[PDB]
Amino acid sequence: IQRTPKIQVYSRHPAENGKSNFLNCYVSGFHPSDIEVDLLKNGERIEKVEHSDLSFSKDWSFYLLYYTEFTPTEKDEYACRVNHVTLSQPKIVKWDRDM
Amino acid sequence: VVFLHVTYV
Amino acid sequence: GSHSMRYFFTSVSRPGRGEPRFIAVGYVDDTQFVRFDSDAASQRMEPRAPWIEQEGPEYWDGETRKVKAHSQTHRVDLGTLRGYYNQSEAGSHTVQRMYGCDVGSDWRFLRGYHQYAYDGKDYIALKEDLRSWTAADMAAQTTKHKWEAAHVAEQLRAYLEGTCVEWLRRYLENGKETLQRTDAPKTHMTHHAVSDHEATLRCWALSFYPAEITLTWQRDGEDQTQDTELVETRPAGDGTFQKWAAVVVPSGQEQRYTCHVQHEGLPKPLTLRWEPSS
Ligand code: NA
Repeated sequence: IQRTPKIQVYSRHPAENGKSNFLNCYVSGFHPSDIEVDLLKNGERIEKVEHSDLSFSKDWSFYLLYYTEFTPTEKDEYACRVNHVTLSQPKIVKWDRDM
Repeated sequence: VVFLHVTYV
Repeated sequence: GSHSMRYFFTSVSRPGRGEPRFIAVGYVDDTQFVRFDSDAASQRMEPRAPWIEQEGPEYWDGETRKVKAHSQTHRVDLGTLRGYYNQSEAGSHTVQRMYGCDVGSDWRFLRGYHQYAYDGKDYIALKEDLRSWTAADMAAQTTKHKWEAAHVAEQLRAYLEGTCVEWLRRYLENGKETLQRTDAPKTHMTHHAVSDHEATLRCWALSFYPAEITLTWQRDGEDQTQDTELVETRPAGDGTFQKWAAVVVPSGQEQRYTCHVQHEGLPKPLTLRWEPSS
């Protein structure tokens, strides 16, 4: 009936401070398809975020990739914020370059 | 190419 | 190598106003090549890979007409299903449909499929014989009888074994520079001192295509599953995929552990070990 999203936040390339990259938030395993995904920089919503066209897996659960360009630094914090009907409050997953 | 004959359930 | 063509369709009803939200996507293997989005301005099937852009106006007109007919069928189905399940006209519901074909290394037909779901649950699916239907419940049984009467499985079998396969071979030929190129994983290992007497070793596989891959850890040449973490394969966003597998080990014992990578792009499996100087 209603499946909660699994979230991964990560960079397209291994991150190096000061080097141009792409921040990804991969949301998957959810049902129904309506979902709110925001990429955050220091807790503030990033404006230029694009996303993939909705598709789904064998078990019918949906998946989407949200992405934007970013340049990692020592001081900035990045994260992805997801809200879905299965969630009480928005779920925030911080970006860690080690994962 | 997509299928031509999708039918109602 | 072995290849597939698959189409995915999702319609979500909008009870407040207007027609359902409809999204269709086409794939060859793990590459998206076409899309249709009812919310997009063009109202046309759109290319998403450079090798499909060479198809002429007759191709795009035909794909647009068919995909719009899919959208209308799902709109009517959403109403039909609401009636079969005795549901109100106030809620949002979803229909999903996936179909496609697989070919082997010789590009000959291996298998076909056509599956339909209502509210994320199996509804009706074509069996592997391409002649009969699996109806999950009594509402789907009503559909199965209608489809048996309308020769639906015959028309699908003709498409899946013929048309689907013939166009897949054309796409594989036109997009050979990418569709037939394997991108072997670019691997490396990282070390993260996680607690007082332990460290996490993380084996990374990046920039690979197709998405299928196996990452496994061994300890002294035997499979290690305890204290391991494997993330689901994820898209890099440039058409390639990524995955990592980690193991928590006692510090000083890193050399007992080896990460093994298997992928279509690797003629021999890869083995990685943490070198103590790094
Ligand atoms: Na919520």
